[PDB]
Amino acid sequence: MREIVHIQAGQCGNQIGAKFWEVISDEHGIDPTGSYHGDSDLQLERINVYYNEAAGNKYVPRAILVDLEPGTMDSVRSGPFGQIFRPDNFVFGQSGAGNNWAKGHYTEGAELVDSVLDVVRKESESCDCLQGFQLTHSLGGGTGSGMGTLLISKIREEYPDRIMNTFSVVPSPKVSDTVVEPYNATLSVHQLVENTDETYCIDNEALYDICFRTLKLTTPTYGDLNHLVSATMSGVTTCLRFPGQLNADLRKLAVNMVPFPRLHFFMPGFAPLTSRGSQQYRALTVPELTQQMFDAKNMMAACDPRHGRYLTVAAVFRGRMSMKEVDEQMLNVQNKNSSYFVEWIPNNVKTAVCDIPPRGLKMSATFIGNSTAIQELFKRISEQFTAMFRRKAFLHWYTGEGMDEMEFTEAESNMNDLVSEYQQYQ
Amino acid sequence: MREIVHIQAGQCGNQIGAKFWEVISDEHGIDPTGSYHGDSDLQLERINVYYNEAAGNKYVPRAILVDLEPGTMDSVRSGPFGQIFRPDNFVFGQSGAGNNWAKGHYTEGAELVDSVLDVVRKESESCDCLQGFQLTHSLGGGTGSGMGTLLISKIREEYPDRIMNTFSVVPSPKVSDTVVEPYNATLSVHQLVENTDETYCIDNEALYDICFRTLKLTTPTYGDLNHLVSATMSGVTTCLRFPGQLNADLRKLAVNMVPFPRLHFFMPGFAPLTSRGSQQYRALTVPELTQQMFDAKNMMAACDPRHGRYLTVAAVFRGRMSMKEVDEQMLNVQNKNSSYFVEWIPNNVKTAVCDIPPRGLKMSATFIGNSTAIQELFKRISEQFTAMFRRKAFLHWYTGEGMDEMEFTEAESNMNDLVSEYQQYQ
Amino acid sequence: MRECISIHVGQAGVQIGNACWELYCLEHGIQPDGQMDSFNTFFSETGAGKHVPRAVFVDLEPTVIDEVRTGTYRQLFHPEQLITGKEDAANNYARGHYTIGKEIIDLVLDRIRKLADQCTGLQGFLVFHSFGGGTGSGFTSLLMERLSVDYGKKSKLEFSIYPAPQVSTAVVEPYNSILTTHTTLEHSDCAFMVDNEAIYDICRRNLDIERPTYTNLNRLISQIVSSITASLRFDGALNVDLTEFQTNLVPYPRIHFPLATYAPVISAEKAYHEQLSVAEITNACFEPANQMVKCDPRHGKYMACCLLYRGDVVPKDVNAAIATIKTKRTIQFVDWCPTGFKVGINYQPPTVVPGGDLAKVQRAVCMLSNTTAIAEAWARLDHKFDLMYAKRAFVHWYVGEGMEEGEFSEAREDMAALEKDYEEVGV
Amino acid sequence: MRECISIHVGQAGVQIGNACWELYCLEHGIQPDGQMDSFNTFFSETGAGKHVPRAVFVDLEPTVIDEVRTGTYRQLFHPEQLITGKEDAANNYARGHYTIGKEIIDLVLDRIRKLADQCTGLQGFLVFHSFGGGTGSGFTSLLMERLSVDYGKKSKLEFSIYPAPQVSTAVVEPYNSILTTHTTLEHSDCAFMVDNEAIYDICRRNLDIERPTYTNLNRLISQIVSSITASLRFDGALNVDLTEFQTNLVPYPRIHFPLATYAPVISAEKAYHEQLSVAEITNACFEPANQMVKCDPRHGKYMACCLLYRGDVVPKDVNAAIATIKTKRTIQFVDWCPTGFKVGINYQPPTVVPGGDLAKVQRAVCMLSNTTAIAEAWARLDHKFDLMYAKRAFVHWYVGEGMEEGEFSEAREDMAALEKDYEEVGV
Ligand SMILES: CC(=O)O[C@H]1C(=O)[C@@]2(C)[C@H]([C@H](OC(=O)c3ccccc3)[C@]3(O)C[C@H](OC(=O)[C@H](O)[C@@H](NC(=O)c4ccccc4)c4ccccc4)C(C)=C1C3(C)C)[C@]1(OC(C)=O)CO[C@@H]1C[C@@H]2O
Ligand SMILES: CC(=O)O[C@H]1C(=O)[C@@]2(C)[C@H]([C@H](OC(=O)c3ccccc3)[C@]3(O)C[C@H](OC(=O)[C@H](O)[C@@H](NC(=O)c4ccccc4)c4ccccc4)C(C)=C1C3(C)C)[C@]1(OC(C)=O)CO[C@@H]1C[C@@H]2O
Ligand SMILES: CC[C@H](/C=C(/C)[C@@H]1C[C@@H](OC)C[C@H](O)C(C)(C)[C@@]2(O)O[C@@H](C[C@@H](OC)[C@H](O)C(=O)O1)C[C@@H](OC)[C@H]2O)CO
Ligand SMILES: CC[C@H](/C=C(/C)[C@@H]1C[C@@H](OC)C[C@H](O)C(C)(C)[C@@]2(O)O[C@@H](C[C@@H](OC)[C@H](O)C(=O)O1)C[C@@H](OC)[C@H]2O)CO
Ligand SMILES: Nc1nc2c(ncn2[C@@H]2O[C@H](COP(=O)(O)OP(=O)(O)OP(=O)(O)O)[C@@H](O)[C@H]2O)c(=O)[nH]1
Ligand SMILES: Nc1nc2c(ncn2[C@@H]2O[C@H](COP(=O)(O)OP(=O)(O)OP(=O)(O)O)[C@@H](O)[C@H]2O)c(=O)[nH]1
Ligand SMILES: Nc1nc2c(ncn2[C@@H]2O[C@H](COP(=O)(O)OP(=O)(O)O)[C@@H](O)[C@H]2O)c(=O)[nH]1
Ligand SMILES: Nc1nc2c(ncn2[C@@H]2O[C@H](COP(=O)(O)OP(=O)(O)O)[C@@H](O)[C@H]2O)c(=O)[nH]1
Ligand SMILES: [Mg+2]
Ligand SMILES: [Mg+2]
Repeated sequence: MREIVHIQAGQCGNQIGAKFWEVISDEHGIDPTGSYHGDSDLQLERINVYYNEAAGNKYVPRAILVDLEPGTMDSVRSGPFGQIFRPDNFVFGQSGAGNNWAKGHYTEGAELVDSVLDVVRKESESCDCLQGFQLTHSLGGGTGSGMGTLLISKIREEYPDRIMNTFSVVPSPKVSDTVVEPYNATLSVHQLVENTDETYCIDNEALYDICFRTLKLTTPTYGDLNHLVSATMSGVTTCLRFPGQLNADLRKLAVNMVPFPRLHFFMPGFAPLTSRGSQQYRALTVPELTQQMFDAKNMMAACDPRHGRYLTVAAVFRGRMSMKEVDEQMLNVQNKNSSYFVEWIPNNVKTAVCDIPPRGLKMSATFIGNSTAIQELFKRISEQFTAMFRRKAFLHWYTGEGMDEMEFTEAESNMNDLVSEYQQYQ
Repeated sequence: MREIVHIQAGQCGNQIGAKFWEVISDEHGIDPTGSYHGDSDLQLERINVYYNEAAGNKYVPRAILVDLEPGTMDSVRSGPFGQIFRPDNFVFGQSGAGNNWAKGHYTEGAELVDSVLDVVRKESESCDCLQGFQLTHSLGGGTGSGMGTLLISKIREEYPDRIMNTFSVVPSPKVSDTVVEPYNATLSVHQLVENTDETYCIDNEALYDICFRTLKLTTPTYGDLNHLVSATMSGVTTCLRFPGQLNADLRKLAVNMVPFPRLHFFMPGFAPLTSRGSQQYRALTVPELTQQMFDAKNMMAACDPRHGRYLTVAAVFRGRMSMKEVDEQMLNVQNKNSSYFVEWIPNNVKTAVCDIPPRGLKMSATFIGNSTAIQELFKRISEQFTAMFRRKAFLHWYTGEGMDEMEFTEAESNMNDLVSEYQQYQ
Repeated sequence: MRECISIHVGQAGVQIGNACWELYCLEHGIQPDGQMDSFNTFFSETGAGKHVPRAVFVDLEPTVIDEVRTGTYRQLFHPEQLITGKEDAANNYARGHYTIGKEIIDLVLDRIRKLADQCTGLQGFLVFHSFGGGTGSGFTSLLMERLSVDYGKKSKLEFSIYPAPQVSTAVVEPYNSILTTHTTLEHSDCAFMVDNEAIYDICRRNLDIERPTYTNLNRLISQIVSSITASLRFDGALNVDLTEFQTNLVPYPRIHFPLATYAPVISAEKAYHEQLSVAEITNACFEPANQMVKCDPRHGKYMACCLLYRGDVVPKDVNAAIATIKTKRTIQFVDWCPTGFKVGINYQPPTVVPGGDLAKVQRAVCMLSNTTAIAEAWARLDHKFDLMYAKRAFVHWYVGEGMEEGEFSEAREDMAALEKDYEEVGV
Repeated sequence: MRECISIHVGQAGVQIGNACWELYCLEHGIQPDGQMDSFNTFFSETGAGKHVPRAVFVDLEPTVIDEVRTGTYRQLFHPEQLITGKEDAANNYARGHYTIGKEIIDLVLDRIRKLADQCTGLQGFLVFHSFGGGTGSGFTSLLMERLSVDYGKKSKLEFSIYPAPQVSTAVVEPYNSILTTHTTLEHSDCAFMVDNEAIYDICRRNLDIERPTYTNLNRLISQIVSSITASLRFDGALNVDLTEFQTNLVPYPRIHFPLATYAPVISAEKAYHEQLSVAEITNACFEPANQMVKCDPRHGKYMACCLLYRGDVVPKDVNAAIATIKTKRTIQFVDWCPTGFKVGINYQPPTVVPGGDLAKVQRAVCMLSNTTAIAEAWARLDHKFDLMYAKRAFVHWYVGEGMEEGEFSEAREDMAALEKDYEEVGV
């Protein structure tokens, strides 16, 4: 039971996915071809959560790779851990999207999505008790954004009682990365608000800040960014794969993190984040870890959480630790700075812990924040949208594929309503 | 408990700091990388007073290095004990101060001080019970003088119930070492009078006299001067780190040494001070030690204490000694030469003693004097100030950064009032 | 896969194409005879192993193509890909279109169809012509029109030789260019335009060369083309397919003209007197004189910008550079577009030919720009045309082959409309 | 880090710069081709490893820079750092300024900007010109003015070739110098001035050389420059950054002129007939004839003095020396300044070039001095100017290119004001 089906969509989604599968492989003692070389029975206890088993003690990611844009997935295939994936789980088309949500969601994507659905259905049958679907995509592209949304819609329709979580790479609002990005992001957000249970919002600006300010690093590559994302992802599902004291789960996190159904946009983080060079200068106390977790500079969304109240926060620890220390730390944090946590929810925090630290660390932790401050992100996107749409700039590319003006307007309206709702709890 | 946070500011402050950390390291059996190689449990009992502990029995100075002028701190880093410091505790800017207090206190320093404050706050959280802050800087520069004062102001604001002590290198009034020195010194003194609990006033002229007249030495380097300072510094805090008969403490010293709140400017000394060559010619009796301590030529401020009355004096001894001998010696000193101690305070002296001599010595002692004679120092500085300011010489460099004439005047006034107050008790 | 065809038409186009093919041969390891991974985007996979390109080579002038047919890059080409006729238009729009071209065009179309028949995902075309030259303007327009009927969904990108304001070659350009604009407009998607005066200026300053040829120019153009295309062929951090240059560059469906500019374009001499960092390159890209047309871009708001970084490139640095650019007050942008920049970062660097002056660089960029600042040039062209046409200069030649004069008027009206649109955009 | 750029302008400036660069190469281990720790203050870190300086090299005269471009210290320089034009001003202030210089100046500014773009903390500039020479006086003034607009907070130090009272070179110096003073004054921070007569005197007495050249002079100047700058680059007991020479030397914001003097400047012969102790060096520094201008400093109170000790130096000794100096009755000081001396002590000693006469010394000093004693020279200059101008000598040349004569009057007024200020200071 507790089995998860993974989907990766578009270029970004595929790239992050590759890293994710490397990291999970490492964690579960799977070598690049798919053989197990672990020394602990803990490693295989719940290996089924991510991997199917095949003849000859072969383990295969329960993973589907989708891209209308071909060649990105060819790179994945050519890569080191590319050989672990099932060839029949590569679903790809013969035309790009030109960063066009409409082509991903309405036309080109609609032609490919049937295949993906078929594969998903097949995957679902090998679940004893399907926990849900985990998606990796990007907002600002065409495939991950449009087709990702399309696929999500379909899957929710077919499996409405299973959990739908998305790790979505959003724009960097201070320095935007395509021209039609705002249009795409706005169109996707509309779909995600309605058709997912949780969305982890990751932005490259924040990642770079983390790399530079916190980790004291330079020359960071997309690979490194993917690594960081993958670590958070793995952290999220640790309690489904392994033992512990308080064990989390997807819906458990959703239960503690989503106090109103539409407010399900999270800012993920990891701790510790210090330099590789200056290792010995610091040590691993639970208080230090929590400090790292909670500090704005260590978050991977493009907000100052200090410009808003936390509705709820989930901390997931790995390593054998004093629960007293944990709880007391949380309490102290709440007491000292009660203004940053909304006063209408007693005990805004949540703890979970797993007796199994990942590779090097003795103590690691994953942060999941739901703050009213995230309104800023949406607000800026809506500002961007309006400036263009009021002049109908770039709109012909979308109307040409059968999209209507009214839809755009409605999407904007929904985005604004989201912002308003967030402001309510601020 | 009894934990101290160290800040070093500017070139002088950093250089002295390096020596101080070497000496403390030696005392506590810490090797240049940060490993403990002592043979006594006495060494680690209160190691927490200066050092934080890290993974792998690593000890790290609770020390912050600040300079707007970059490169001086790079030298520190390159140095032997440079590797003990936490890289994240180096706070530096990209512009010098041109020996300009205004740039340190108002403009350039204000841009950097936030970082320093943040680090200080972080440091404070690892204190069980913070004793206070210990600063090393220079008056006559821009960073140590202006920015040092700025930082002190901030820290007092945030931790007004913890003790604020500064080892401040002042000018040598008979041969001054910059051109704007008087301006800087006067500006700093104003700030320090109001925002510190004790300031140890060290002047290079006195040090050189000590080296030449007393120690019979020549070719003395800044290193050697730093050594002398560091020894006094370490002596000051010995009773927080180690056992003894009568144990001192920061506030205890302040309680016995500051009979009026603003009169907190001390002349530090060390004894014994005799030649290295002529060692065997003398021996270590408590009387001899006290003689050395009390003799004007052995003090490190630029006064003849014989041209004023002692308001109060603290002697801190190290080594196992006859308390009878100590007390009786003090009594004899007071009786014989009662005119040099103000008659309105019965028992002007104070003794403290620690059962633990530093490295070579069997018996060592640190002198802390509060004499009305120190008026001379301030008086000369005010004279210097007036001669320039009445012609508004060099003033444009400061007004250009937003400082006002009125401020200068007020600083002078305060300095004069200080002098007047000192004269009162003479 | 992302697998496509090119079109090289007229003398100039053919020349450019030669250079392009040479560059491609260098890049993908192919020897001039066809002998040697992802090359196959252009070079449709072959019978006995020896690779053959997918390019339409057309010239009603025999001579240039005849030269090609006895060159070094010779057997590489298919006999049919290269096309021949009899005589030039002679800068006569009414011969590429209407009279003589409507004869060969069918053959060209057939060839194109055949080429398409090898694609498993034809992402579109690349077209090389001249806003000016008689063949490659009328004829190319005609071809584009034909393609529009036979391939509605497929992108058709154009590489264009706009005539510089001051300098000229043949004194009927103002007619021809305008005519091309009138009949290209609605059938092409994108028209990447490069002047020659600008290039010469660049050569004089940046490359330290004061005795240029056409060959050098062609090589430069080819470099740009390579930069544009490399995401189809090789791997990358971020891959820009041909269809992105529609959607990240055409803010409105008549504004089809971007300026194509390259950096670093500096020789070996004071390359070693330079760092050649990402930020510097970016800065160079947005400077006025390094642009490959004659606009003062400071006189005109940017609509959409698109950058194609190649080689040793860390995205963080790129982001920083872009932020810096955004910060600058002189690099103006429209009221209605916040996300002004589109970025492509490709793990393969550019590759340098023997004879090509531009030295080996670990990192390089090609920038594509839409602005109101292009409108100045258009206005100038219009003015030239109007001055010519009022006294009826050389009108009887075009009219004498097969044209209405009202066509000219229509073209002028179209130009005016375009200008108005640009003005509106600026507002 | 404390990382900065230099400017070398006009023939003389360029010559000085060559010497400076040679000295730097010696010091930091760099070979004339760029091959070899803290060098990078000037030599902005480079691509393939070979270091390239940060200096603005400008001459409207081609010849001097052409010589440099075919010298030994050749590839070291970037092609662009060295700038060229066409013809001299010919000691004509109204050509560096106004007419011909307003053309090149933009280029120079651009270069400077580019150089700045590499700094992570640009502490300022060093400028080399001539109070006299036509290019490096008008042009330099113009440049400084421009810099003032584009870099308000950054220090701009100048190294200046004041004309000696008795000796002369070109007989329109009195105009040019005055003009420079008028237009430099408010845009520079510090102007380190060295005569030539004084240098010659020093050579005759101290170095025991009676057949000098310009080369020797240049080397001497470079030594001084090195002494000034070494606290930026190498470690030290006390580090004097460029911005200190504002604040420990400019008592009022029009008095921008210090005298730059060096010791020990004694050859190998009666070096071994000498101790060369710190005190002795200090004494030498304050003696009249060892100064590098023609003032009798005993006729003038010292305002601010600044000393830069290099090598094997114990601060105690320095202090003692300073005390001794203070004690002396003839070394006069102002009523309003007690802390007259500013001290920098640097662990790295000076380094001696092959051909440079000054032998190897474990310890050496450079002194910088502001006094009322500089005013004598100024007065003399003013007198010269007045004598020239009343009969309208050569005024039509400057006026004939682009000037008002009232400018001259203004300059004279400014000089008078300066004199008055000096007098006041003395009081
Ligand atoms: C000698 C030593 O102890 O080296 C450490 C190390 O120096 C540090 C700096 C590591 C290092 O991580 C990074 O530098 C880093 C690079 C890009 C993006 C993000 C991080 C490390 O590379 C990462 C590596 O992490 C792991 O081994 C975890 O199991 C981690 N694994 C991966 O990310 C991974 C990397 C390559 C291949 C397969 C997996 C992980 C974390 C969460 C969930 C699952 C796995 C560790 C501890 C180290 C190195 C090797 C230097 C740190 O990161 C992690 C994720 O542990 C960065 O801050 C932590 C603190 C660590 O002490
Ligand atoms: C053979 C022998 O006994 O040598 C002695 C020695 O000759 C004398 C002269 C030492 C010596 O000190 C100096 O010469 C000196 C040099 C510069 C500035 C100040 C002093 C000595 O260098 C200093 C050294 O001091 C220590 O070991 C203390 O623990 C001292 N340590 C340091 O200062 C120190 C030096 C280098 C590296 C690390 C630490 C200390 C003092 C107070 C608080 C903490 C530590 C000692 C006794 C000596 C030598 C080695 C010659 C004396 O100084 C001290 C501080 O003890 C100078 O007068 C005393 C009397 C000592 O007998
Ligand atoms: C509780 C939710 C939370 C709210 C706040 C403000 C929290 C609280 C504390 O952390 C837990 C701060 C913390 O105790 C420190 C002071 C040690 C420190 O980390 O603060 C930051 C700045 C602070 O914001 C000011 C930080 O960014 C942050 O987020 O702080 C500088 C940093 O330099 C090393 C250090 O000085 C937001 O998620
Ligand atoms: C009590 C406070 C104190 C007051 C005085 C005056 C004290 C008293 C005594 O010391 C404790 C003097 C002492 O007993 C001596 C005579 C042995 C002796 O040390 O005196 C000095 C000169 C004396 O001042 C005259 C000295 O400088 C000093 O400070 O003296 C020369 C010295 O040559 C070897 C030696 O002869 C000031 O802090
Ligand atoms: N950059 C570049 N421009 C060229 C080249 N050949 C011609 N041109 C330019 O193209 C224009 C002339 O058009 P051509 O292509 O020569 O003319 P054509 O297409 O053969 O048409 P006709 O000769 O008129 O039938 C002029 O602006 C030339 O400068 C070339 O090889 N490179
Ligand atoms: N110390 C020194 N002085 C020089 C040198 N070259 C020229 N001078 C002096 O500079 C002054 C002449 O100015 P130059 O620099 O030659 O003139 P310029 O700047 O080239 O200006 P024009 O030639 O007038 O355009 C005279 O006082 C010369 O003695 C040199 O190499 N060293
Ligand atoms: N973190 C991360 N971001 C990526 C990666 N690849 C692309 N991006 C970002 O994704 C956005 C571009 O969308 P992309 O996924 O490449 O387009 P698509 O293939 O059409 O979905 C930009 O914001 C890029 O910065 C990646 O591997 N990691
Ligand atoms: N005792 C001592 N004095 C120093 C040291 N370094 C500089 N000084 C003195 O400090 C003053 C100069 O200020 P400095 O700290 O170097 O300037 P800053 O960096 O601007 O603060 C002068 O009086 C110097 O004699 C040192 O290491 N030890
Ligand atoms: Mg032709
Ligand atoms: Mg000249």
